Amino acid sequence: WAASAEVANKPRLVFVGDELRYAQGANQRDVELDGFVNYHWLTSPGGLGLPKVMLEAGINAPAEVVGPDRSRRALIAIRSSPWKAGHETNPWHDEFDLDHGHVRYFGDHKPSTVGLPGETKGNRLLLEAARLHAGTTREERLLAPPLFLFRAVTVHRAGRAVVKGHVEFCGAAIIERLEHVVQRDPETGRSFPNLSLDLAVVSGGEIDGVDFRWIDDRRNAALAAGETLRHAPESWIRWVRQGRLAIPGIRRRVLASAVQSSKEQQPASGSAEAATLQTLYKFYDGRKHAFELLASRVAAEVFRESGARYKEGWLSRSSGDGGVDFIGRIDMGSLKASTPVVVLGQAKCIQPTSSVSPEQVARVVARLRRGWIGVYVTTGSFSRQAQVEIIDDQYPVVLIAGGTLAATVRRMVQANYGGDLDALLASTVDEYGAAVTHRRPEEVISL
Amino acid sequence: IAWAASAEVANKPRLVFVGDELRYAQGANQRDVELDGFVNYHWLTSPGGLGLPKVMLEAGINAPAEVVGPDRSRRALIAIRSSPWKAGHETNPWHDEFDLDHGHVRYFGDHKPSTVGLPGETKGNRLLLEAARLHAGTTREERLLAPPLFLFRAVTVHRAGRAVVKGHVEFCGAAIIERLEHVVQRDPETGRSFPNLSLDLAVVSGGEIDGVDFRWIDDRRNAALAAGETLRHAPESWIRWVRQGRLAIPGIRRRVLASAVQSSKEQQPASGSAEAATLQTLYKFYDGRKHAFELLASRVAAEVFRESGARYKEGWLSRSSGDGGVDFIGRIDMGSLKASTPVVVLGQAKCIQPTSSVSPEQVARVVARLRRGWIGVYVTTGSFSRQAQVEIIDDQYPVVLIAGGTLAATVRRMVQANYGGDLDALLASTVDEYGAAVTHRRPEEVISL
Amino acid sequence: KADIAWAASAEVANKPRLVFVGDELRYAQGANQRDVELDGFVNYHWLTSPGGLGLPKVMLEAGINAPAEVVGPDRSRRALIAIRSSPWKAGHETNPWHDEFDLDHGHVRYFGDHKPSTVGLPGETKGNRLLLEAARLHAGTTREERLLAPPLFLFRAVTVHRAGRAVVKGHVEFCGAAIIERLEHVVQRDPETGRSFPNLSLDLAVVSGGEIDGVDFRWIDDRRNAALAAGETLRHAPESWIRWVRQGRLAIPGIRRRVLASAVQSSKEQQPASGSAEAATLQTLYKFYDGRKHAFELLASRVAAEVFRESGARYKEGWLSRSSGDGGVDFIGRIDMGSLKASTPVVVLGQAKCIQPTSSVSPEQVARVVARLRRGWIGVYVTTGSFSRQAQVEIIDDQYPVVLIAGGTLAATVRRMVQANYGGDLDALLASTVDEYGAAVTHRRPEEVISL
Amino acid sequence: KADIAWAASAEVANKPRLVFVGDELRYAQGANQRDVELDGFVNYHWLTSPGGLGLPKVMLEAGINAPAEVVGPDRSRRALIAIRSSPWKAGHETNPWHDEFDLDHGHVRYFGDHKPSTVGLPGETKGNRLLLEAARLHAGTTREERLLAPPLFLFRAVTVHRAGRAVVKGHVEFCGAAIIERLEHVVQRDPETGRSFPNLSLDLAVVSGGEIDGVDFRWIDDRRNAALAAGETLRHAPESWIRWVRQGRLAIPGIRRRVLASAVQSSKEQQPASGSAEAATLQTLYKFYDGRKHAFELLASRVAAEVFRESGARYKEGWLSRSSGDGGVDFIGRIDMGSLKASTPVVVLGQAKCIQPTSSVSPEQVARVVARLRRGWIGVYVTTGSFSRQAQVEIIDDQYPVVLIAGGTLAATVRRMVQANYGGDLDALLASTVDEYGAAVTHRRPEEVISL
Ligand SMILES: [Mg+2]
Ligand SMILES: [Mg+2]
Ligand SMILES: [Mg+2]
Repeated sequence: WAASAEVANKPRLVFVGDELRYAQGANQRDVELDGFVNYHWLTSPGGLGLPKVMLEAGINAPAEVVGPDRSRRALIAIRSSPWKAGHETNPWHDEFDLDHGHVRYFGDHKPSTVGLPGETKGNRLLLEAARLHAGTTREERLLAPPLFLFRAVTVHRAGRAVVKGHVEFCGAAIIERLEHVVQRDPETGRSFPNLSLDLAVVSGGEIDGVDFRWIDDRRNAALAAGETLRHAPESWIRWVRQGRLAIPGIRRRVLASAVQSSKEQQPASGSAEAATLQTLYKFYDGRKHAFELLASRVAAEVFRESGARYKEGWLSRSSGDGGVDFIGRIDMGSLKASTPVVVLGQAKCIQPTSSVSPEQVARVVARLRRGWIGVYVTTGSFSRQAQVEIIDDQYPVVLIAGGTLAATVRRMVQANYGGDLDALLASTVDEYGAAVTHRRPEEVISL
Repeated sequence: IAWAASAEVANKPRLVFVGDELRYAQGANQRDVELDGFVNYHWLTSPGGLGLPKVMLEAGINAPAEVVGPDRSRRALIAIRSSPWKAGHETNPWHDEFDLDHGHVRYFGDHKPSTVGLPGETKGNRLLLEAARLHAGTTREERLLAPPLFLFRAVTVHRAGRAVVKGHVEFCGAAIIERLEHVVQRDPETGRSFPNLSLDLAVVSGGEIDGVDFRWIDDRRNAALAAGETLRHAPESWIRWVRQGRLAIPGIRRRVLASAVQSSKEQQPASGSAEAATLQTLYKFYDGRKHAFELLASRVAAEVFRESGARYKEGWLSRSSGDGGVDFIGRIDMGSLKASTPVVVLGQAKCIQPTSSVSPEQVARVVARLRRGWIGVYVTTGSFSRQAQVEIIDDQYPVVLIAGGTLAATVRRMVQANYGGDLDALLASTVDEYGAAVTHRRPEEVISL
Repeated sequence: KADIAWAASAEVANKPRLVFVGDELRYAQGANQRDVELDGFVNYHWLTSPGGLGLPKVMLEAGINAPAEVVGPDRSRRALIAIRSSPWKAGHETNPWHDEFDLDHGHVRYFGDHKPSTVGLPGETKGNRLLLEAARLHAGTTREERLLAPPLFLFRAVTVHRAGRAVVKGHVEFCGAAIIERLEHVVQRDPETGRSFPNLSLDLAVVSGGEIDGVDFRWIDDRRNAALAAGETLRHAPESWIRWVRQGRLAIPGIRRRVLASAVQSSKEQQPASGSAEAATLQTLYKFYDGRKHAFELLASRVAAEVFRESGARYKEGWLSRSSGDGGVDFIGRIDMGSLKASTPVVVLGQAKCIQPTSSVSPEQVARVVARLRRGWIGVYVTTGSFSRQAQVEIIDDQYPVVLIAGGTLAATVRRMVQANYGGDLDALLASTVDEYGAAVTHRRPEEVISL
Repeated sequence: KADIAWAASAEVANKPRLVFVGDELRYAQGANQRDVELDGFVNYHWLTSPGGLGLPKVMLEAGINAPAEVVGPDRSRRALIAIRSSPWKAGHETNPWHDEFDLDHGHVRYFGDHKPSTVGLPGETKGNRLLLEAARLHAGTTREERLLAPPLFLFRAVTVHRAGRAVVKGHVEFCGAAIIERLEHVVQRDPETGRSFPNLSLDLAVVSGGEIDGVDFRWIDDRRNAALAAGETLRHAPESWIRWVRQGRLAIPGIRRRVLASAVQSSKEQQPASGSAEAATLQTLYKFYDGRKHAFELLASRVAAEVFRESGARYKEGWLSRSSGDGGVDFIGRIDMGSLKASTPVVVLGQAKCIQPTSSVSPEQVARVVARLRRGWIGVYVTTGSFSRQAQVEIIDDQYPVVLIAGGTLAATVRRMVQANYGGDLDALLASTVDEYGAAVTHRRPEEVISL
């Protein structure tokens, strides 16, 4: 009573990546075990008076919960074992892509299995669940058991014994596709049928975790299915209510690096850098090529500020647009211990309140050979989709928006001038800017 | 001065190197040496002290009159001038292809869509057939009578900082016609198909000088000289071709690397030096400690990339046991702070004998792992073979080479600064601190490490 | 009489008469074999069978033609097969199985003479029987068998110009000599009568002429010469054909006719003809998928699959990226490059954009798909409109491995698919795409297409 | 006898009678149709035609079989086509044009029953007629036509083992139900009598069974029942087949059978059989090219050309990189993929290396060729030996776009080329490579192959 109420009042958030302590026996009451969060306490507090949620290799599920009106499966605890990363090669291996909220899972049908798929407990559970996850009604999706994902992880807290003794939470998942597959046992050369699952890992919403009180609610026989969504992710509830169509929006999405919006890419509102940026925009609006020269100078300064040895090559054109405007070179490495890196640059003078589309960046990325990097210089900013495209696809492109451009221009004004700011602008417009070289980019290595 | 001037011309070599920008003007003098900050073409090809007509260089195929020697009649030379060039920006399937580093030039003839008949109904293509008939000679006499093809290209130059598109050419060498074929082209403005000639040309090597003496032309234009007496000022490669034939071509063609190649001596520590004994101790130690040397290589490479002031980020080791293509993984932050772009680095370690070298294959094993925006680093106690470096320079591989010398030097620096003592500690540190990492991580993942 | 005919024959035999690819010849079924020129153009019957040779005419009726078999000293042989194709019709064809001429790359797709009313298996018809009998020798297992193989002289009824006017009928254009590179079974449908029927589809390789862009008709004179053995008929033959006779199928990948032309197509070229059926088809496709993005993505995946299989490439159906929203890649597929025992999987990244047929696709838009490509990956861009000149230029220059499918190609492909699968009902295909695009969506990585 | 037959037939049609791909069946032509098991295996005649139906046997004579045409209430239809592939060579086949099985990717290459003693065009013989008449329906232009299409049930004679007892004959292996994906003309040579003859070549797509890796044989029972229309026989058919009946050609690239297995082949799987003719061929090739590097390079270019053209892909002959010395790339080729209107070329980088057949190729050697590959380029590696396990797993894990040609594939390919072009004379090909390797060399960049 008081213990179960104590349980129902304390959130048990488990985040994606948390290394849980899984062990034979142990205690459902101890919150932490062997320096790690105890799995058995996390899934079954013990104050509920409920059996443990077993997490064996493959598919797991506790006994069915007989509610007052209807019965249901509480959850499905799936544990994946292999952590190959190139060590073990197999097309039937579980494929985890949690950053895009997608997991390719495989059934528990074995080469030595006598029955037809899936008469195995795991695949039977997976079929039962899949029938509910594909439900076209809210009532069928309400009964649909979530797929809690776990994997064998490696972790050395004291700097030793990282292997084994751990499991890692990988999120809650919806079955979006079930397929029958055929596999061949590489040991015996035997072809056996199996099941395979497309899993969509839902978003945690505000946080990247899941409250395991949801499981407690689903294991509560006094509660109907409709009253078990209090602590469930808003994404999951949205799937229960809207269905498959709600999946593309509720799917988990993780980016490696941070994305900066327009305000972060632009200098402050009433700053001198803002006025400077506006003067630059008013100057190079009708002057494209001089702005490309200025862009070459700016990019040069940017790469030289990072400590990299930069070499300005040439400007590609004096007319007719093009995807590449200027060429540079970066000798990455120590003195007499370096390698040449061809740098492809692109200048785009646009209104500081306007933005650069991902295809415009891709026009620069597409040129990049192996050992080449890109650089984009603009008076405006870059769209969110451009940054997402660059980060998620790992495009080797350095971004130089209105803020960095303004700062570099001001600094260069302070560098060489007579007390004015039109020194750099005049240096860009007149003289040098007319010269162009009709040579291949890679040839920048030779100069 | 019918002899004295010609003698003064005959005793002065005119070395023209590949890449030399020459001044070509209409109605240019043959006496003026330097013109408008560049060498005058007409004086170069015809000094004027000879009293001979100048060798014209119009856009396309050019050739002076036949030189009737004492026994045989011969064509002195065929001056070729490639027509278009502008960064390319020259999109058309019949464009001349210049690959001077490998001594190869694909040249297209001057047959026009309005030209009636077949190639070579034009003078130039006729000269091409006439020449190629001798360039494919089976005898020494035929190859002796064969006229050299001097190649020139329209080039945009910069005298005193101002760009000049026209009025200048660029010497590309003397080539041998190694192939002639017939092609069919379609003119965009005409839409009609017309036949044409196609030449695969092999630009000969000028030796270490990489140039030719234009007195050779003077000898070939000399009617008093037989064909056998005109090879004094010719490059040894061409003479080798005339004497040997087709079998000489693959060895006498021009071969120029984009950058220099370090010898094994250059990559290895000097004899009797401290870093020599240091490298010896390193090899002696890591001969049985592979993973430890992998860790050491990671640290060394990290220090190397750190030395330039560049932003480097160490990662992890691939395998603590077994064999593979990559050993360690790092990252290089390219660009300003908090706005840079991550560059994944793949590092390979290989502790071999300091005298032994690393083959192009095992380097390519690391090169073939590099995606776009990724670079590599190879650390060894030995050197990198000449051919490996050749394939790194020529094929444009993004790989930092750290041989025995760089390894020894960087190691001594490391032990001087970080460990403040002898190498021993550091060595122990390469076994105790790490060297063991049975990790399960993807190379790209380091971007968010 | 005897001396006259003999000296005339010897005169014809000793004088070369070169016909070049694209030569406009006057064809009259009643024309004689004496005049070297007729109605301002070269007389066909003189060029193929001069009067001084004393031989019957080489008739060039509609379709497949062949003179009576010549009994040589060594053995009997078929001199040649003369093919007259029509109309091609400047992109205004209504039959999806019309002859496809690509003389710039030395390939011609030619369909047999099997008709909807033909009873029995192909080739019961004359033409197909000749094509099979020729196919036996164009794939001869020895040089001796290939010596007997009758050259396929291609001709097509074209419109010429005389005195500033246009003459539509009465002239044929020479398209070179061809080798039967492939001969396969096909099923066609008559769009007017609604009948379906088997037929033979042939991949023909137009041989390079060598020193000239054409052939000497004395080759045929020798092949038609009963006094000459088959091995004695190669004295006026192209070097490429001699090389093929010697080597066989090994020579074919290197003896095809090649014309160096601009690979940049105008907007008009990428689009179908003005009043063509493919134009109306394209208009229907644009008006339908104007508000149906992902259905057009599915259609584009199927069309891409068809286009790839058309080149013999073994394409594997992958999936669609999403059922809502937008992105760089719209669909994923896979091609197995190589053979059955030896092959490597190349991942196909697809992109579909339904814009106005008159509108154009920018270089940025194609670069967005190209940038996603890794080594071992290829791309494909399907659109109802055209690709801009700058886009194509940047593709050619920087060597972008992307297959372009514009309005004309899309319309033709879709028409072929519909005629060959749904009884010529476009609505079946369109409704299929509308109803099945959601279930064609997975959130898998492109690489995972290898596991299919 | 009516009530008994009704009850029997009903009892048969009530029970699902399944057969999976790989299942071994005892075939005795003189056996009965009542016993479920025969000599320790499932009785073929019971599975294909149970006695409860009172229907005749579906005989499986060597080659192409088919029962009598079923006259339904709607139309007349062929029940099925039962195909028996006889030779059990494991590589030791003496016939270059033997049936190829790639069941892991649902692809089977099958050859017709045209013989040297056969007089007439393909297919005057019964089997080829059945295949042509079937292909007419497999490429049916409507769902109604595809409804009538008889499924090709594949059977392969495989030596079985029963607890220590290997039996060579009397057993067939079910290899699935196939759709005729392609049917073309082929010319073959008989290595025993030395006679050449035309024949039919078939590319077959083995469909996925879906829920089961096989078929329910009640499907055929319904296809044999005259009381049923063609649209009433899909109740027990595989879902992939129903999808093909609906969609047609569009369904093919997405219904093929797929077995998830390791592509890593051992040295035995890469090498020909021990007593094979391919082994002798490979030994001859090794003993010949042990000191002839560049001739082997030319041979490898030709072999790669042959491999890339099997599917029908447009492979262009390029050139050899060197006449002397050694380099990373030995030859260059080109593959124009898909479009055919605005064709995209794919640069092929080739590497040849003649080593001992018992030796293998290291991952470094492969990566030396792979490193040279740009975007939209593919590699090909030809060797007399094999490829090491580490090389294979390194190609797989990193997705290297390189086609591997080991000793087995090389020997088979060369043998087929020789039999199909040089009258079975290997020396003609070898000496051709010796004579022509020097002139096949240019010094052009690989990219220049685009201008070919
Ligand atoms: Mg190593
Ligand atoms: Mg799209
Ligand atoms: Mg080799």
